Amino acid sequence: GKDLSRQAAAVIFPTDRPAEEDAATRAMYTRSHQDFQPGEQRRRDYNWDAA
Amino acid sequence: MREIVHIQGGQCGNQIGAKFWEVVSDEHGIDPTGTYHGDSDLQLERINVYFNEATGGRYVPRAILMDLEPGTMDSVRSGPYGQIFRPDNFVFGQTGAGNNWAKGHYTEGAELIDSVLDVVRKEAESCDCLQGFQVCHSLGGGTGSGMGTLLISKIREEYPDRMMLTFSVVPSPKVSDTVVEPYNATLSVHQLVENADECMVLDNEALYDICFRTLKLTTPTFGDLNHLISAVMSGITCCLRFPGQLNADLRKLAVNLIPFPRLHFFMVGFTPLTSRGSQQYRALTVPELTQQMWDAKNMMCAADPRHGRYLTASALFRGRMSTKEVDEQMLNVQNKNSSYFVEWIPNNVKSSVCDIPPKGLKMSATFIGNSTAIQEMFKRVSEQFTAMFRRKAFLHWYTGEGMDEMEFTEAESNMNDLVSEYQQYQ
Amino acid sequence: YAHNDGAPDISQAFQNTVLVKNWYEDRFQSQVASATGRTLRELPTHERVVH
Amino acid sequence: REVISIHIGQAGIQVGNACWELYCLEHGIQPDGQMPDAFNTFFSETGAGKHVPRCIFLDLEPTVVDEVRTGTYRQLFHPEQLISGKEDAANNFARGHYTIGKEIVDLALDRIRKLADNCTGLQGFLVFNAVGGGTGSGLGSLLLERLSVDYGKKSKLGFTVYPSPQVSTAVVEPYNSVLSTHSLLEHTDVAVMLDNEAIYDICRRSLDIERPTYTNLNRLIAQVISSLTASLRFDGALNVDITEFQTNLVPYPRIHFMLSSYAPIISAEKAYHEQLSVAEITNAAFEPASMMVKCDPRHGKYMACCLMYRGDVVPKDVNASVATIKTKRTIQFVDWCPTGFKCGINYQPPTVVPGGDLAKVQRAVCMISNSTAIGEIFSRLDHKFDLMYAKRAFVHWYVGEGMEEGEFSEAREDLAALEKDFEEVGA
Amino acid sequence: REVISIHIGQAGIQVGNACWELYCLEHGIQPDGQMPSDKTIGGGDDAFNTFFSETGAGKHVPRCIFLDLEPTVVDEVRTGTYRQLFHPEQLISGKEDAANNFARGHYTIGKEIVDLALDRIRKLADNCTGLQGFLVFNAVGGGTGSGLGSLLLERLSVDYGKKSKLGFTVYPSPQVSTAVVEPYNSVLSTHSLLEHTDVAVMLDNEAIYDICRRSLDIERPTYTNLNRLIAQVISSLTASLRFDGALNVDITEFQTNLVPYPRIHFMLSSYAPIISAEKAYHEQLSVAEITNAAFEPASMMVKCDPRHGKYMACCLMYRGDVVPKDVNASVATIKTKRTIQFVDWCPTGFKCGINYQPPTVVPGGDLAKVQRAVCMISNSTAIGEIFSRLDHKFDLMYAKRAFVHWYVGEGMEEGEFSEAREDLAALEKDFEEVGA
Ligand SMILES: Nc1nc2c(ncn2[C@@H]2O[C@H](COP(=O)(O)OP(=O)(O)OP(=O)(O)O)[C@@H](O)[C@H]2O)c(=O)[nH]1
Ligand SMILES: Nc1nc2c(ncn2[C@@H]2O[C@H](COP(=O)(O)OP(=O)(O)OP(=O)(O)O)[C@@H](O)[C@H]2O)c(=O)[nH]1
Ligand SMILES: Nc1nc2c(ncn2[C@@H]2O[C@H](COP(=O)(O)OP(=O)(O)O)[C@@H](O)[C@H]2O)c(=O)[nH]1
Ligand SMILES: [Mg+2]
Ligand SMILES: [Mg+2]
Repeated sequence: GKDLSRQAAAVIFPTDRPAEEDAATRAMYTRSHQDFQPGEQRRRDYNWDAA
Repeated sequence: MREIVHIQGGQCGNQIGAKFWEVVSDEHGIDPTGTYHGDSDLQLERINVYFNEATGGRYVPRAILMDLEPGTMDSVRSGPYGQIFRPDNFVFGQTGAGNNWAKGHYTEGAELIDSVLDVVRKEAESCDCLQGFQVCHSLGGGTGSGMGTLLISKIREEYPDRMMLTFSVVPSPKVSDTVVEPYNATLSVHQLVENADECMVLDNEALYDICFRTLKLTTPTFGDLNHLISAVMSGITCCLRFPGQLNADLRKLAVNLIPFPRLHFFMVGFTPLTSRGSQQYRALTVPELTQQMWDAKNMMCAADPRHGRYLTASALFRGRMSTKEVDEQMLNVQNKNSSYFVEWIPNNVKSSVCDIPPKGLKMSATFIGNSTAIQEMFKRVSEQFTAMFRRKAFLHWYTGEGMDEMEFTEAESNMNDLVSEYQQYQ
Repeated sequence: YAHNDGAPDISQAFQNTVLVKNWYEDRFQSQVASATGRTLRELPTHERVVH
Repeated sequence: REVISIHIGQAGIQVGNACWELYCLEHGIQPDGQMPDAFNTFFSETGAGKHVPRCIFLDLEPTVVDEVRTGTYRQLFHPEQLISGKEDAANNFARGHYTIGKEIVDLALDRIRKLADNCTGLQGFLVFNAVGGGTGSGLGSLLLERLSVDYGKKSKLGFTVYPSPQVSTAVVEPYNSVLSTHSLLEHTDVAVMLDNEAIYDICRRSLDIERPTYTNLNRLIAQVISSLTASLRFDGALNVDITEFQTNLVPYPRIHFMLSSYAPIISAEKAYHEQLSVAEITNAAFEPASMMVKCDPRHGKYMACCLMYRGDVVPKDVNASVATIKTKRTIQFVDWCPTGFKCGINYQPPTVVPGGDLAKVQRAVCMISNSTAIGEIFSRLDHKFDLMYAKRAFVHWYVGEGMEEGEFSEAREDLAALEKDFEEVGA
Repeated sequence: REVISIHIGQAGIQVGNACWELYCLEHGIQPDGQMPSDKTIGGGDDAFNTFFSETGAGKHVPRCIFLDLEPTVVDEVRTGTYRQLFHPEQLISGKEDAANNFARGHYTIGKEIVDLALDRIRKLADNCTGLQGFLVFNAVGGGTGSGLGSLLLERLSVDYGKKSKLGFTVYPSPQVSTAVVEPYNSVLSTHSLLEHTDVAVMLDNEAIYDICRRSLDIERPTYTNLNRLIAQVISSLTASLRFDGALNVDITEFQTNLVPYPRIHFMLSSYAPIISAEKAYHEQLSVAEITNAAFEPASMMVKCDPRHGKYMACCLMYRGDVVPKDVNASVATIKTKRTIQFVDWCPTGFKCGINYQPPTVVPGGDLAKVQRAVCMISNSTAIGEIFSRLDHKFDLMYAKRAFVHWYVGEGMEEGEFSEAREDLAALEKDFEEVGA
C-alpha cells in the first residue's frame, strides 16, 4: 500500500501544492525582508503624478 | 503565328507534360475549365502559340499524349487541368513495352505510330506556320524512348524544315532505376544524334540534389521535379509568348549554340531556386541571378562543367531589367574564369530579354549551356554498355524481336565517336 | 564530381518540432500550411517550390 | 488488363485458398460475391452485383477441392472453376504426367480457353504448384507444356514450392523435383522458388510463432503475391507491370530462377515498438534471415534485383537506401552487370486479415533477386538424387507406370548442364 | 561606411541578442525586419546602412553572423522573437560543444567550422562596399569563444589583415568565476589576441555587477541586464558612424589615437550616467559631473584601479545635448586635477567626440532616457596588473600539471604552454617598460 501510494514523490515534488505566485504577499516580503524577484529594481513610493 | 506542337511520350513524358500544361495554363490565366480568367490583354495576343479556340473561349492545347499503359491516362485525367485536353489527342495503345527498346521501336510502334501520325498531321496542318516540335520523354523506359525516337525520326523525315526540341531524362548510376537502362539509352542517343536538332539533357540525380541543397524540401516527390522541369521549358519558350527588348526564337538559339551539327547536347539551369525559408535573405538583382546561374550546383545534369570547357552558352532573361548590367555581367563572368571557355570562339554567351516574368515572380533567367563536359556522362554510360555487351547479358529479349547485334555495335561506335570529338574540342 | 558531394545519413526522422536536422525549413513550410488551412502534403507544386 | 491464376495440386489450391481470401479483403468483396474498376483484373463483374474470380483450382483428389466447395467461399467461386479428379496421383511423376493427365488436362485447357475468352487485356498466367508431389509435378508440367503450345508468348509467372534440404515430408521428392525441373526449365518464362524450411525459420525468428502450421505459410506467401501484383491493381507513383520480370531479371534464356524476400515480417507488438522506415527495411530485405529460400547469397553473386514498395514511399529514400546497398561490400554483384536494381512503387498499404499475425504496416518491401546460390541449390539436390539413382531405387513405380530409364538419365545430365551454366556465368 | 559584427561563443551571441534588440529599437525597426508600415523611412536611409543591408523592399538583414558549436542557444535564437530578422543561413551552428577546452575548440572542431564561417564572411564582405572593419564578440574563458575565436581571428588576419578588428572580449574576474580551467583558456587566447587583433577592449563581469548593485539599484542582476548596458556601450561607440554629430570620429581613429605601440592595445571602457528613473529625477545632469563620473572606478567596466596606474590616452564620446564649450571646460578641469596622473609620454592625452542623438533604452525600464551621456575608452597600466594577476593563478595550476591531460589528449603539447607563459611575461615587461 505504501510504495503504491508513493509518498516520496509527493514530498519531493509537491505537485498538489500551488506554485509560487504569492501575488500580493510578495510585495510585503519585499518591503519587510528586502527580498525582490531577480530582475527588478528597488521601487520607492514616489508620487510621480505630483511632478 | 509561330506554332509549337507539344509531344509527350512514356510515363515520364506524360506526367511532366501534365505539369507543363498546368503552368502554361497558369501563365495565360486560363481556368481548369477552359476559359480565360486573367487580367491584362497582353496574355491574349500569344495564346495561339499553345492553344486553339474551340467554342466560347474554349482554348484547348495543341498536345499529343502517347503511351502504352492506361495508368498514365488516369493520372492525366485525375488532376486538375486534366479535363482540358482533347479526348482525340489521348492516343494510347494497350499492350505495353516495359523497358524494351525493341518492343518500343519495332512492334508497338508498328501499329501505334500510324495513328499518332494521323493525329499529329491533323494537328500540324490545323495551324499555319510552325516554329517546330517540342517533345518531352524518357530514355530508360520503352514506350517513351522507342516510340518517341521512332516518331521523332518519322516526323523529321516528313517535315525536315521545322525546328525540334527534345527534353530527355538520362539515367545515372547513383539514381539507377532500371536494369537495361544502358541498352535503351545508347540506342536512343544514337537515334538522337542523327535525327534530333538539339537535346536538353536532364537527370534525376541533379534534380534530387537541387531539391535537397537549394530548396531544402524533406520529401521531394515527383510533382516538384516535374514542376522544375516545367519551369525550364516555360522559360525556354518565353520569347515567342511575350514581347521584350531583344527577342530570341528557338532557331535563334539553335544557331547561336550549335557550332557543329553533332555538337547539340546542352546542360540546363534555372534560376531562382531558393528555399522559401531564405526567400527574404536574397534580393532580386542581375548579379544575384548570375552567381546562381553559372554555379555548378545549379546545372540540371550530373556533369561537372568545371571538369571541361563551355563551348557556347545562352541566357534567357524574363522581367524588366537593365541591359547594361546584363551584358557587363556576362562579360565579367566570361573574363574571370577564362580557362573554362573555349579560345577559338570569342563571345560564347548569347543573351535575350523578354519583359514578362512568370506568375508570382519578378525577374527570372534560364540557362542553356553547350559544354564539352557532357562526354563524361556518355562515357559514364558507355563503360556500362561495354560491360554488358562483352558477354551479351539481357541480349535475347532484344535480338529475338527483330533487332540484330549490329545495331549495338554501331550505337557503340557512334557514341564513342561523339565522346571522342567532344574530347578533341576540349 | 559536383553533384555527389555527400553521404546519405543513417538517422531517423522526427517531426518538425524536435530540432534535429531540417526542422527550420520544415517549420516554415508547416507554418504557411497552417496559415492557408490545408495540410503540408496537399499543396500545389508551385506553392511549394517557387517564389 | 487482367491476369488469370492457376493452382495445381494439394499445395496449389491451399495457397489459393489463402490468396483469394486476401484479394477479397483488399477489394472489399463480401464472401458471398457482391460489394457492399481496380478489381477488374481479378473479379469479373457478372450480371449485376456479383464478382466471380479468374481462377482455376485443380487436383486429382476431390477431398481438398470439395473442402473448398463447402468452406466459407461457396458462393464466391464458379462451380466448375474448381476442377477435381477422381483418384490421386500419389507422389508419382509418371502417374501425374501420363496416366491421369491425359484425361484431366484436356478439360482444363478447354476451360481456361473460355476463361481467356471472357478476359480482354490478359497480361498472362501465374501458376501455383509444388514439385514434391505428383499432381503438381506431373500434370502441372503437362499443363505448362500445352500452355506453351497454345499461347507461348504470354508470360508464365511460376511460384513453385521446392523441397527443403533438411526438412522433408516425402521420399521420392528428389525424383519428382528433378523430372519437373527438366520441364520447368524450358516452359516457365520465370520462376520463383519457395522452400518451407526458410519460411519456418522466418515465422520462428521474426514473427515468433513457435509452432506454425501451413496456413501461416500460405498467408504470408499470399502477402508476397499481392505485393507484386499491386502494380497492376492500383495506381502508384512508379508502377511496373508483369512483363518487367521478363526483361529486367532474366539475362539468359535458361537462367530464370529468383530468390524472393519480404519485409517487414513483424507481429502486432513489435509494430508499435519499431519506427518503420525505408532504410532499415531495404536493409533487412537482404540478410538471409528474410529470404524465402534456404540458401546463402554470401556464397553467390547477384545478377539482378527488383524491389516492390507499397504505401507511403517517396522515391527519395528508396534511392538513398539502394545507394547505401551498392556502396556496401558485404554483398557483391557480378561485374558484368553494373546497374543491378529495378524499383517499383504503389500507393496502397498492405492490408491485414482478422486473426492474422501480421500487423498494419505503413510500408512494405518485396524483393525478388537472381543469384548463383540457386546453382548451389540444384547441386545439393542433384547429389542426393544420384544417391538414390545409383541403386535404382523406387524406379519400378515409374517404369511400371509407363516411363523408362531415359528420362532419368536426360534429366540428370540436364541438371548437370544447368550446373555448368551457373558456374560459368557466375565467374 | 559599413561594419560587420561576428559573435563567437555562448557569451558573444547573448550580448548580440541584446545588441541587435537595441539597434532595431534605435532605428525603429520591428522584430520582423520590415519597417513600421505607418511611418515612411524616406529614400536616403543612410544611417541604417552601416549595420543593416537593405534587400528588396522594406526588409533589413544585419551584417552579422552568430556562430557557436553547441546548438542549444543558437536555436533558441532561431525560435525566439527574432525568428524573422535573421533567416537560417547566417546563424552557423556546430554539432557538439568545445567544452571549455581551447585545444578542442581550436583544432578538433575548428578545422571544419572555420572554413564555412570564412566563405560566409567573404560573401558578407562582398555584399559590403565600404567596409570599415570587423568587430568580434567573445569571452576568452570558454572553449568556443577562446579556441575557434582565435582561429577565426588568425584566418581573418591572413585574409584581409589591414582592416581594423575591434575585439570586445569578456575577461574572467579575479574572484568571481564560473569555470575552472579558464586561466588556461585565457592565457592561450591572449597568445594570439596579442598579435592578431588591432584594438581590443576589456569587459569584466564583477565590475558590472557592482554597477547594477550600486547605481541601478538592482539588487540581483541577471545576464540580461549585463548584456543590456553592454549593448548601450557598443551603441554609444558606433553612434558616430550611424548618426551625424558636431564632431565625428570613425573606427580608424582608435587605431591611430589610442594605440601608441603595436602590441600595447588593451582599452578600459566606462559609461555614464548609468542611472535609474528615481536617481535621475533627483540629480541635475550636466557634462562636468559625468566627465568626472567617467573616471571614478565606481563606473568602470573592468574591476581594476586606475589610481595605481597612469593613463596613456583617453577617448570620450558624447551623445545627446552636448556643446563643445563645456566639455572643453570639463577636460580642462580634469587635466588640472592631480588626483589622476598621466604619462610623461603624451601631453595631449584626450580625444573628444560629440553626437547629437541621445541614448535610447528599452522602453520597459531599468534606465531613464537622459539628455546626454558619455562613453570613455582609455588606456593605462592597470590592465598590465590584470594580466599579471591571471598569469600567477595560471602558473599555480601549471606547476602541478593539472588538467594538462585533456589538452595533450586532444593533440597539443607543453610547448605552447611554456611559450605562452613567457609571452605573457614579455607583455608584463613591456607594460612596466612603457609605464616608466
Ligand atoms: N508451404 C506449403 N506447402 C504445402 C502446402 N500444401 C502442401 N504443401 C507441400 O506440398 C508438398 C508435396 O505435395 P502435396 O501438396 O503434399 O501433394 P501433391 O503435390 O498434390 O501430390 P499428390 O499427393 O500426388 O496429390 C509437401 O512437401 C508439402 O510441404 C501448403 O499449404 N503450404
Ligand atoms: N557578460 C556576459 N558574460 C557571459 C554570459 N554568458 C556567459 N558569459 C561568460 O562566459 C564565460 C564562459 O564562456 P561561455 O561563453 O559561457 O562558454 P563558451 O565561451 O561558448 O565556451 P563553451 O561553453 O565551451 O562553448 C563565463 O565565465 C561567463 O562569465 C552572458 O550572458 N553575459
Ligand atoms: N522527373 C521525373 N522522372 C520520372 C517521372 N516518372 C518517371 N520518371 C523517370 O522515368 C524513368 C523510367 O521511365 P519509364 O516510366 O519506364 O518510361 P516508359 O516506360 O517508356 O514510359 C525512371 O528513371 C524515372 O526516374 C516523373 O514524374 N518525374
Ligand atoms: Mg497432393
Ligand atoms: Mg560555450
